[PDB]
Amino acid sequence: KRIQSVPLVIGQFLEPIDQNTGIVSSTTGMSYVVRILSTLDRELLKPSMSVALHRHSNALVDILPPDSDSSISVMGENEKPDVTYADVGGLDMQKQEIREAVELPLVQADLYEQIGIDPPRGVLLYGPPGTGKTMLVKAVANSTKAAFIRVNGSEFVHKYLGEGPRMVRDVFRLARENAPSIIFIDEVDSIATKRFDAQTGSDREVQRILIELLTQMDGFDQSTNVKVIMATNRADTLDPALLRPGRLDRKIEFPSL
Amino acid sequence: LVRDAFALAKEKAPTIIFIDELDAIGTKRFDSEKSGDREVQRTMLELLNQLDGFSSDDRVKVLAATNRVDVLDPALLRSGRLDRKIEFPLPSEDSRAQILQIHSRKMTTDDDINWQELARSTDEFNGAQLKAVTVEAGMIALRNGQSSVKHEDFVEGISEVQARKSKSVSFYA
Amino acid sequence: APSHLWDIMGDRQRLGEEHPLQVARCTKIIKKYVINLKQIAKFVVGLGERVSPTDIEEGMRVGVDRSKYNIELPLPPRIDPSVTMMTVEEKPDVTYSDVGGCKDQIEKLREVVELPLLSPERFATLGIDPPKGILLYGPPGTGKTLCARAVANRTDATFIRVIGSELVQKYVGEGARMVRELFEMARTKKACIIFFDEIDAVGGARFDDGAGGDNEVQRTMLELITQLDGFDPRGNIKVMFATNRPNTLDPALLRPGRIDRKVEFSLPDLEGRANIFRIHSKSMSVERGIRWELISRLCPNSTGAELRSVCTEAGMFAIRARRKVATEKDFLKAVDKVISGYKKFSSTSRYMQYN
Amino acid sequence: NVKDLKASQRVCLRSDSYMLHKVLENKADPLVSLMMVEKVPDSTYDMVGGLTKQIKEIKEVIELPVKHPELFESLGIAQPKGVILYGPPGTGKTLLARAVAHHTDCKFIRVSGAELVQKYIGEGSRMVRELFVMAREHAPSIIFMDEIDSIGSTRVEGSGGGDSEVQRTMLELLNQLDGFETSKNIKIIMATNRLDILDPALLRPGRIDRKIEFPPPSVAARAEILRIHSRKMNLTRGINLRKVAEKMNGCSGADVKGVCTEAGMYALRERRIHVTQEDFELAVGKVMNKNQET
Amino acid sequence: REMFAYAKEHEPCIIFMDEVDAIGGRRFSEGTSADREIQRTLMELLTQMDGFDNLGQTKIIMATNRPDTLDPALLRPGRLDRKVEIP
Amino acid sequence: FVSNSEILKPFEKKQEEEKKQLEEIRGNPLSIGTLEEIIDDDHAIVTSPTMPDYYVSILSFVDKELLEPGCSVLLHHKTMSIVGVLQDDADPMVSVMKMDKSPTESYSDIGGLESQIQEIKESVELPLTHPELYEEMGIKPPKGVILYGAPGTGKTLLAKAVANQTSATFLRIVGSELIQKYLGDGPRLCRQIFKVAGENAPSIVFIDEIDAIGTKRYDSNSGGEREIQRTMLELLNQLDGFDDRGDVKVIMATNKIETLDPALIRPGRIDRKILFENPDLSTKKKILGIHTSKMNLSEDVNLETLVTTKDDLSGADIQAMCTEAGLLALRERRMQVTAEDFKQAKERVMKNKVEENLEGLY
Repeated sequence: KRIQSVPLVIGQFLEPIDQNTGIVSSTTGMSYVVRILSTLDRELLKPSMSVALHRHSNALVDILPPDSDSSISVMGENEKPDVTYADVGGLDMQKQEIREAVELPLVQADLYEQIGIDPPRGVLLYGPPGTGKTMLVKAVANSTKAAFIRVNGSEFVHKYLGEGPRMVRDVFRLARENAPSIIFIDEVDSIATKRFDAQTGSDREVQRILIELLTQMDGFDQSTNVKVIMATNRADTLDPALLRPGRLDRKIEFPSL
Repeated sequence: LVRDAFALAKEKAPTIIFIDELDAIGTKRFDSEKSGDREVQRTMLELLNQLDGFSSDDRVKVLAATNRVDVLDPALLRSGRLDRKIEFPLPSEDSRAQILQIHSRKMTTDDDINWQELARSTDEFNGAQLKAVTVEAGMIALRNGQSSVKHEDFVEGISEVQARKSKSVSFYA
Repeated sequence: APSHLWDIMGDRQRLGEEHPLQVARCTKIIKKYVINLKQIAKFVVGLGERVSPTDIEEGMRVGVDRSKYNIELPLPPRIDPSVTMMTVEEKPDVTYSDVGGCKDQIEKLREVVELPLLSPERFATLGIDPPKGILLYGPPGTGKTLCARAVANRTDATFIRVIGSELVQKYVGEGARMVRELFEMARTKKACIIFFDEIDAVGGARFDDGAGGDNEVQRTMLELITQLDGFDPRGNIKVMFATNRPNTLDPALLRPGRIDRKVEFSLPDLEGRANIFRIHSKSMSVERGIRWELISRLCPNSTGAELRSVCTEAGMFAIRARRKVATEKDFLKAVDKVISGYKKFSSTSRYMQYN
Repeated sequence: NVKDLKASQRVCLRSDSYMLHKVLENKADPLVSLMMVEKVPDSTYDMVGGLTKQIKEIKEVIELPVKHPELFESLGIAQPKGVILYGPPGTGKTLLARAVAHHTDCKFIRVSGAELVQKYIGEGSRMVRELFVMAREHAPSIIFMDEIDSIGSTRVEGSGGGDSEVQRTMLELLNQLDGFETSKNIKIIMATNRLDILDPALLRPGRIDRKIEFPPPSVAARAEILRIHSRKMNLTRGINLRKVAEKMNGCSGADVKGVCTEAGMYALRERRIHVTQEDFELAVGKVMNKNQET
Repeated sequence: REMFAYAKEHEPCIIFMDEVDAIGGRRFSEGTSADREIQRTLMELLTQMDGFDNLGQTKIIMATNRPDTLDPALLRPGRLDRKVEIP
Repeated sequence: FVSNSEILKPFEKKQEEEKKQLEEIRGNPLSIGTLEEIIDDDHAIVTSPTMPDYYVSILSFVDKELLEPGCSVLLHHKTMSIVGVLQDDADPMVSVMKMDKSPTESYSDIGGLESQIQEIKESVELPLTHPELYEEMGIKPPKGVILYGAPGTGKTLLAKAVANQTSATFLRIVGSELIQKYLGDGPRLCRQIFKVAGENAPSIVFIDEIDAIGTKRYDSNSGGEREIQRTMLELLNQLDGFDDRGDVKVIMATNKIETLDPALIRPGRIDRKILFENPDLSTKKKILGIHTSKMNLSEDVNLETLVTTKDDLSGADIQAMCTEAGLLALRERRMQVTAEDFKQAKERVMKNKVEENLEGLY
């Protein structure tokens, strides 16, 4: 186990195949199928778990802890509780429905099981840009006092090609270890999902993000302990397929005029 | 391309930048539907920032040639970029007599043709339309087998299609 | 069978490392050569063993070794476009004698195109300039494209047929590169012929205030005019502009200096339409003693497209009308059929001269 | 050997000798950009109340010849191609098309308007007809387009760009499917509001032989909906089913479904497992305000 | 994001914008005409001047010809606070 | 024994000795790529899907005529040399080409139109089935026929029965697919339609029901007025600028051809024009017997009585009543359709399916 030592490569697990054998995908973009080290175990890892690999042979080394560094949120809140929720008035009608779909399921999860109502996993906020959102998410995150992840919608794309789909996965993996986690996406209307016709043939950047956004929602969150909040502008900037049941059923519009 | 054009223009000071058909790039880009913006003005912003930026000091100058002034960006005309706006209308009467004589220096004639007479037979013709008359005058002598271009070659060329003259049939009644 | 002979010489051309060269375009020439790869990587190199110092030019693809970069063999530039390779045809079926009529639409084209190519020293005595471009529009249905192929047969050189919709690509700005693809072969291949078809979809100013998506097409001509007559008068071959709508074109494109000879097709008269049936009389089946001048006289003025339809449909009456060959009676039935019967609507001829 | 290997099969490739090692898995069911393939949905006839009158019509037209192909063959007639319905907005017809593939063991496949025009070399126009061919590969299933329609959310309420183009195209492509096995059984179910939006060529016979009008839900129609669609959970039977239906004015199948979501939202504030008529009264007044707004 | 890296380092800094009609565009979906990186660049101004990053020590001076071409959401308060009229 | 030793023995010996060299050549991972251009010096340039740039020579197992820009070749791993050309198998790329598995729709079902049926057969099926008639005559065969008439006259089934007996390649294209959303892809599609169809067999290009570029009402795929001139004139150049030996036939049909640009027709290529009208009482008796041939009818149903009740009906309206009468008997599960089903069928067709035209005169 200690032959590997310092020169290690960061890998990612994909799917189990054979006993003590698994497929891995490193940050270099080249996927390899190697054998699992005897000191490791298939039950001690996760399908999305990141692992270590050798420099040349790229053999499996060790299972990293369920903490993904990546970028953006990294660890967690830093100096966030600078304000309270009383600084924004008139939204008490709108903020009441937000606390029920965000703060309520993160406290008592048996209220939805006994009553038998499926709490919305995703949250979209409509309305003209520059009215709501903004300080609202900060007020909810400060009153909850739990894990909070704010990832900008335009930051998912990286200069490297295959880094796009891996940065999206690392955001949801941070919500796996910490149950009271809130994932916020600022300006989700940039990449959106497929963005109507994205001309995928000429640009692959969308297909890598398109597959992950649909897979991460259905693949995770079954425990209903993690909620997703996205910040958009209007409905014409998003794919209406998101409103289909099974992924995101929630619709919130700003009370304009 | 334009950004590096002024970068190399700073190395050699006595340089002159020429732009052909300025109407190719310009617009305010409005009265449309959503996307389709900046399909033009991406390059125009280079001419805005560079000419008003560190460039255009002493010997750095840009001469922008275009077709018509009806369609362009009024923001392009400024005392910091294009100063002199000069109209170049059609040639005058006696001016066309000197133009026709210059294009004939490579031809062969008897020098018996009055050039002031051919200029008076031409009313408001383009400069290229003047040189095009000498082209047809040479083709007429080839069909008739003449060893030199005579007076009737330029006269028959006007009757043919050159400038504002088109006839597919005699049609006299 | 041919693979056995090539395996003998394949020892030096395979085992050894020669061909595995990385091709890239050279940028700066210091007489150190700065060359940028296809992966966007810049490096410095120099000449080779058999490489000549005068062969390397600015803006040329130069293959270099992948391990230790060095100049080995030069390559012709502009290797990216694959589109213009299929635009060149060979041996068109339409001959020079296929164009009927004694009128002036024949002799005027051969003197400004075929004459300087066959006898370049004829006009050199007078010291004149042969017309670079020509003008052929005419009404739809006169077989204008047939006259363009008749010139390529007598020329016996490279012919290029360009579709007006081919210049417009699926990206904005790619059409500008499509223009230089045509003029690059003019300097590479001398004494060739280029032909544009349906330029109305391209030309015209169309200004600004319209739908707003029209600014992409108007830049194709501004790229085409620049490549034709620019700051540097670079040109060799003849350029042919053709379309069915001369009125919708650019009023600058309709003025000389890019074009000198201007020929517009017209409908043949009683003497003209007679030769249309004479060139078709050698074909099909013509009964002895039939005068074709009476058939073209009963037919009104119409384009050559409807004139050739008389001889084609005349053979169709040999089945239903119970006839052996085409007789005079079947010709009179074609007058009320090929002409009078097919008028109705959707018949162009002279209908649309403008828009 | 090569007999056990076919296309779209993920295998292993050795790094040293560069040869075949083993077989990993096959290709996933979803393909291209967006692929919706669902077999045996959860929508049934007992889960949709009040439409039984319209269920018997689509059962003897769509469902009947699919399960018994020997009927129309003995009668000498041909199976109708398309079926389209129209009515007020907020239709519950989505569950009707899902219930057809349930009993017929077919699949439920939707075509997205963005799947028609994409970026490909030579396949750009194929993607319009690709999902028509892809639906033929696995099962007859159902061709159902709900994607492009005017409920008021999108502009140009008179027509659409990607609506009449794909709907009219797939009707004329059945000539190849006509006469070939497991093909002609494929039908097309459409949806719309007004008949003036469609082209006059669609109103002519030979393409859509049956046009069923969808009436708006009435008081008696919402009675069976309130006891099925409105209750997904454990509730009290003390409330009146016909009294709540009278309080809802102009509520379609979509507005009544929203009552189920808001039925317990007012109970979440007090955190109680008992849901009385106090919450249902506040749910009806909340839905009616969103309908009258704008 | 490379520009705002110096904002947190040197506090007395001001970002000049000279004749910029571009990055404040609109362009939602016509098919996007391959704007994929530009649409994110438009959103970059909707993040640094919006989210929890420290502000107030770095002033944004933006200059444009016609504000109607720019995104109306960018002109609203919360990003550009002061509109200076230069008649 | 003697003959096999001087023929099969020397040939099989050279084949076994040759394949021993194929291991060092056709072995290895065998990367592929796209051919760029060739040269008389036997060299080419190939770009793999990883987008490299390589310039190598031309090896065996390939011909100079087989090399074309835009094709697929086979490279080498170590030496990176072209092994040979790889032809595209499993159909010519796009499979929606309507290869016509031939359901065999005969002329007996379209019967009653025989006055206008023999019109298209002589200008389409006759030169394909009996080419010696036009070749020995000397006239050039027409490239197709244009169809015009009211909906329901059987213009769709007329061209379907022609391609059945010819046993050749035939295409069916919807007129609404000529225009796409992206600008410039409209004329690019029309180039690939006639290119692939002309390479394999004397095919026929049939585009039915052309609404292209009129009454737009299209928000998504509308390209303005520039898509109008590029897409339409691209089809005109395929019948003019595109050279062909006469094996490509183009037949266009729709409800109204007046909205289309008449310059696109160019009737020097198409010398045949077929119109359509409503059938009389004598023709409807033959059409009614076609649909009722396989249908089981009762003894109280008269064929001449149903035709007499028909007023201002087309060929599609006759089948509509035969289909509606079959659905009524299907609900009650009756083998022989009674007379009561035809009474309720004619009332539903004349009400909804049959709408009064806007002609209105008289």
